[PDB]
Amino acid sequence: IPLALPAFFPAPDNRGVEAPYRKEQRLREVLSGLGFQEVYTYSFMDPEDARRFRLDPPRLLLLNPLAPEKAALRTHLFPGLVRVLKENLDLDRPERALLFEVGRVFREREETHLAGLLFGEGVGLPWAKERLSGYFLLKGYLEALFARLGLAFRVEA
Amino acid sequence: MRVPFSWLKAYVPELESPEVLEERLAGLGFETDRIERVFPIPRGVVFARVLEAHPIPGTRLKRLVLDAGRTVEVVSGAENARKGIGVALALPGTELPGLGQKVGERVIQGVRSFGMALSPRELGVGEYGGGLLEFPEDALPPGTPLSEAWPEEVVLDLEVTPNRPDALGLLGLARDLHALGYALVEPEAALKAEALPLPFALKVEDPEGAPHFTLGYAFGLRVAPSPLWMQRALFAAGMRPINNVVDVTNYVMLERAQPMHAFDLRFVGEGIAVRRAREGERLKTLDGVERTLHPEDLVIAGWRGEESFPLGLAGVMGGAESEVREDTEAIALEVACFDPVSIRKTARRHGLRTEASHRFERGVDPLGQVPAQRRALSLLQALAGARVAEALLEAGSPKPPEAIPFRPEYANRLLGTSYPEAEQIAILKRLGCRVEGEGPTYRVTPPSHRLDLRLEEDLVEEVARIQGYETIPLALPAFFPAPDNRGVEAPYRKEQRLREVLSGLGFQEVYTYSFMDPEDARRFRLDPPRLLLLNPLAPEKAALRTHLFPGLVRVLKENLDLDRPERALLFEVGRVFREREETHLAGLLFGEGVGLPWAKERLSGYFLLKGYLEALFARLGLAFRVEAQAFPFLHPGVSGRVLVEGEEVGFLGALHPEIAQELELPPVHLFELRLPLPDKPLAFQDPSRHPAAFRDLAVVVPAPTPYGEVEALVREAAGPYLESLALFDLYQGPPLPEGHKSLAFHLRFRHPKRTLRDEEVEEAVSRVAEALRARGFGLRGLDTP
Amino acid sequence: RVDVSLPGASLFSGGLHPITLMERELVEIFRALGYQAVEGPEVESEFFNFDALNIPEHHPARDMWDTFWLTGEGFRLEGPLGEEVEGRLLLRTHTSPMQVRYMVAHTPPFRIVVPGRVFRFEQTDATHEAVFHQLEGLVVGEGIAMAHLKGAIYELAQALFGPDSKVRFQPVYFPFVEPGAQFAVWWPEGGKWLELGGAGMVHPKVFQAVDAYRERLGLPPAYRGVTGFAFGLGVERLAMLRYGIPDIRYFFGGRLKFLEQFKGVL
Amino acid sequence: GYQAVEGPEVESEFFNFDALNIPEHHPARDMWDTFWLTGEGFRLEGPLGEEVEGRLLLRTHTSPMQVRYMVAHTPPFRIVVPGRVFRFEQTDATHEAVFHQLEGLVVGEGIAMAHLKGAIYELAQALFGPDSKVRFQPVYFPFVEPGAQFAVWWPEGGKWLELGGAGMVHPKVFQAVDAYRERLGLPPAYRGVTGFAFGLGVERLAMLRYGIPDIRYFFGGRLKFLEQFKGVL
Repeated sequence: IPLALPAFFPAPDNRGVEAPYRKEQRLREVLSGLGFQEVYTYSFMDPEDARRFRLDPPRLLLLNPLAPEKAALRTHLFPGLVRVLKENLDLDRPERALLFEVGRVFREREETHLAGLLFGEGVGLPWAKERLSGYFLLKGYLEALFARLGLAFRVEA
Repeated sequence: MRVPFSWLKAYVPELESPEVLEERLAGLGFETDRIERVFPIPRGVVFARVLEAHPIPGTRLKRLVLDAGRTVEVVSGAENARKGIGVALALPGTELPGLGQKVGERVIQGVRSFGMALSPRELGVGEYGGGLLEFPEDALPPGTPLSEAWPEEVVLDLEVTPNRPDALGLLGLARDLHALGYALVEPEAALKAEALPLPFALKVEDPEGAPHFTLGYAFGLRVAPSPLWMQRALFAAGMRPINNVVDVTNYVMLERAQPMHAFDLRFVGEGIAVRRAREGERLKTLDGVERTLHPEDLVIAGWRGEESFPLGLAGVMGGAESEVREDTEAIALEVACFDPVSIRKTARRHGLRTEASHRFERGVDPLGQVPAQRRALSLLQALAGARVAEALLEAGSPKPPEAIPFRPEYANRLLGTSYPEAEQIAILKRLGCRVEGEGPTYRVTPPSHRLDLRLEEDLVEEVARIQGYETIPLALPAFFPAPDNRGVEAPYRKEQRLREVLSGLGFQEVYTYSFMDPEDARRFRLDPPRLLLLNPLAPEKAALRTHLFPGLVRVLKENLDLDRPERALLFEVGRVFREREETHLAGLLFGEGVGLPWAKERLSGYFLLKGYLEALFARLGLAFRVEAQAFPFLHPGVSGRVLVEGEEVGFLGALHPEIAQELELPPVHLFELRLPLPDKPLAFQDPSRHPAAFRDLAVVVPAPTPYGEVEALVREAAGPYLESLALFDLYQGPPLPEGHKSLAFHLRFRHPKRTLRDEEVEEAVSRVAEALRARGFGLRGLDTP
Repeated sequence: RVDVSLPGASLFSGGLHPITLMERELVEIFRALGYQAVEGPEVESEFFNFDALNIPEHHPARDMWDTFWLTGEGFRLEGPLGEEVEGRLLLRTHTSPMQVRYMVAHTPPFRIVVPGRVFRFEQTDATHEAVFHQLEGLVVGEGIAMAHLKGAIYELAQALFGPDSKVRFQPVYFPFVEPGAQFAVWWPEGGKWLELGGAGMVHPKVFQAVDAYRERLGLPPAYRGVTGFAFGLGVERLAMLRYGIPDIRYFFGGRLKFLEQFKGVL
Repeated sequence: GYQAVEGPEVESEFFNFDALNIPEHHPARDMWDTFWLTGEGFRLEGPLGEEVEGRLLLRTHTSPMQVRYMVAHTPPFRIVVPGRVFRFEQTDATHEAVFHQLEGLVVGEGIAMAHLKGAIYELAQALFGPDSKVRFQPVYFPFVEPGAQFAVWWPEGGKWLELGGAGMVHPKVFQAVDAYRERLGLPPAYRGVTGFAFGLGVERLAMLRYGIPDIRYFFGGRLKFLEQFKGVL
């Protein structure tokens, strides 16, 4: 069988059909530029976790899980973020983190979510004392994100 | 090029309308910038005869007795106003475009002017307002509206591209239209010639300049105004009628892209000599300006005895003295091909651009002079009653064009089209080529007049446009690209990520001109610029950017003075010029800094920059540090060279206050460095499952010691088992050696396979106590859990 | 003075996940051949994951896909046209359903590449995951032939491995493709044949399935007189060879010391 | 399938003009009001990094890049080359003395004008949607025959955009590069191939897209202006 490449004008309904995918990749990329570290988490969730992190129950369950801790479907990205901070405080005792995950989550419909996570001392001069951290550090990084996406941003009570 | 619909319509009768002509010429390769409708002439303007012209005693005015159906008088101040010509008479009541007020009978210096005779400007047909419009005395019956012999015209404004000089003649255009399938009407040039000697010779002393040069002889001329139809045509093409013979020379020219000039024999002497001008030789040209010729200038000269005198500035503008006027009875007719470069030079050398030059710059049909002589001679015969000799004087033997190999199959192949051979070969003929042979490859020679037809692919464009660029199908190519082309885009891509990671980081990008102000080298204290403009936009833009940052600084100023922003973090990537062209990336900080706009604490200035930067390189995966090295344009206190992956690439620092002074701004912080950035390849380091070993101890060190040297030293001896080495407290004061300083260092260790025993730790850290104390340092702290 | 080597305001440096890099290079590679990238849902129906791909019930071909079955009430699983779809729910065992999906919603000719998270009930070791990523290809239209499939893969290989690279095609069985095939690439600095993925000419019964679904949705047939080629290519495997990662389990792990190692890459 | 490469902003007359069939004192050079540079000790490196000589100038178009590229590579290939380009012209609202061009060059066996049209058709479809169409008219460039200007139809404007020029790369260009190749000791590579190039001005297009009323803004430094584009993607 010879080698060859096809030539054709694609049909109209196929035009810019990649907009969505591309949109999400920029998000990720602008995010790396911003200062966020990305992490992949299993799509599974521990049913007990709904109580723990105080979530409404998970609607999709495994008729045959890898194990009970992996017996339902992720309703939120963040629990996994938290659980993964624990996991490498217990390992490499890092002093601070700025994580972000994008994953599919499951409830009513399948939807795409983006979750972020801060922690620790914050940012400044590691030899000095003043630091920016906690809530407004987050909100600061975020209103900056949206500055770049060109979207209006505020948070209420 | 003004292209008057009705005039073109004479050669191509079947034209549908000005607009389908616009679209027709479009497919031919000629864009029309505007389509204008031109000669609105009201009822009130009638043709009239000047029976007598009577000076008004005491004035510079004349009483004109006109036959305008009935007899009427008007007063005119016009030089040319005089008996025996026809005029355009605007009667009382007439609304003229170029005067806004109405036309009445008013009283002037004793006489009731019953309207007025018009100038080209007053009627609305030309810019000229220095004289009466002058017509043949019999052009019309007295009193008839001009409209009836002077209909409105529409004239398209065509751009004609340099490859189509033949298109600088309307008959040129017609030929193209003809190839689309429109019928052509070439003007028949009826000559009743006479066999007899030309009363003057020809001596062309410069075949370089005039590879082909002809003279025609016309005598017994009745110089007078041109007929209405010619005046109308000429005015429409942006030229103003002068008379008979002059007008015919302009009319041909506009027709077949072939400038020509009638010299009055009175001034010609024994002969015309087409030659270079003698230094300083003078010449009053047509436009009435006294000029001084250059040796490189080719002149049309005459001679008499041992006298040689310039008659005109060849191919550009005729002399003023020999211009044809009412009393001229005979002329030598110049019709030639001139050296395009020479004419070009002459023209620029003198600040002249004419219909005559221009056509000679773009180029004229190397074998058209004779056909041209005939057309002109013919007209001169028809309109001025010229008698004309059979013989021309001719000098130059230009060769016909050579045949070009042409393959309908290549044509279809090169285009993607599928035109039948027969159709290709026919179009080629309509455009006037000879096509010999039977195929597959044809002998096809173009008409001399198509300067632009030399190559086989020239011929293909020829069938393409005549056939229609629209008749070319759409398609996409498929091919495996050649190997040397693989990943050839790496560099470009590399630079785009840089930019993009930069936007994500928080940097704002800005484009700056590549120019630099030569004075700026002093200002910002740079070595001079090596590339200079032999012709700048202006002195401030007269050299080439040696650094990106000056422009950054200058642009901060520029919008502090405008929008008073409180802070900025700019970045530019541009090409810079010195020794070689290189790609640079410059950044810029300024202002309060970052924190909580309602609180007080802020991070800013130098370490804010360095912070953003070591973060950048964190993301590019490159090692980053800066050392101590002055830079003429920086602070002697805030000056560093940048070291990515261990090699110097530019500078980090705070502007020099003395420059901040001169340019009138607060402390700015900038950096500049050479692209491309060093690449570091992944050396994936499988981590360690087994736990780490923590302990802290500070280092007491002299004040001037750069953080680098210590960190470096602590590291290099710390061992083949170190992890997080980082600084967590800078203290200075009591109880340290009269102004020293201790550095708080967080240390961590670890081992891939086994686990770290307290033995291998306390040892290897005292092995750091080795080169540390044995250098002049020592510990403020030690072994703190 | 102002010690100029003294560490600066330590700001946060972000990074991308190994898979994201690999996914990216992948789509970048294919989008230069004119493939456009679209995604599909991770929770699928058996109809899309199996039946529409010629993988029928109690057929010995389903054993290539150890499947997670999901239960749960009140869950709108939206189809190609956003219509509420019914069917026994599961987790994607491959991205392949996306091409039935896409074909219903669009018309030929087109080139698509679809990345996704995919699931299998399997024992998590060092060269195996229960959750990993695939990259699908689908090129459908008049005239499309197996020479074009080979061409694509040849192109893939040239770009991931340089000129010294070559591709190998061997017959193999997939229900949604015949002629079917496994493809391997030759990677010079390894002197090794990489089994990369499977492929073939999209199966007549697949085209039939989509045009049938189309009718139910009231749409016109669009795949009677076209041919196509698809491929399925597993991404972790490829990322492992590229970034030199010894253990697939790392990808889903959260170890910063691991993730951070990839900030550089481009 | 176009790959993007760049070229130098400071060029030789040989690359900017002679190799593109734009000869000295030819009336076709008037389409390019040129900045001439002077300066001593300046290595202007050629396609193979060799030190090149010749009268220095600023790129009047990106076009030289394709002579450049063709010397350094072999057919078939698709390239697109962006760049900053210069012209001695009066800075108004729809004109710059410094602006950007995007070149295209597709060379190989079999390449034809149908493929040029195809490319542009594709360009237009993507910048303007399906309701868009392209118009091709003959026009003159010395480095291309058949040559052509192309315009695109932009629906929300009901307007024909004159976008750029194009054509089948000229026989004398291929000849020029293969000649330069010999001087460099390389083998001929363009005897039996055809090609199509295009030149497309970018500010014009950016103005229609982002709705910018004044070209002078691009080189201006106004943050209040630049900042307005943080969003876009």
